[PDB]
Amino acid sequence: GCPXQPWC
Repeated sequence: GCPXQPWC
């Protein structure tokens, strides 16, 4: 899911 991802 987002946020939580390095390029989100």
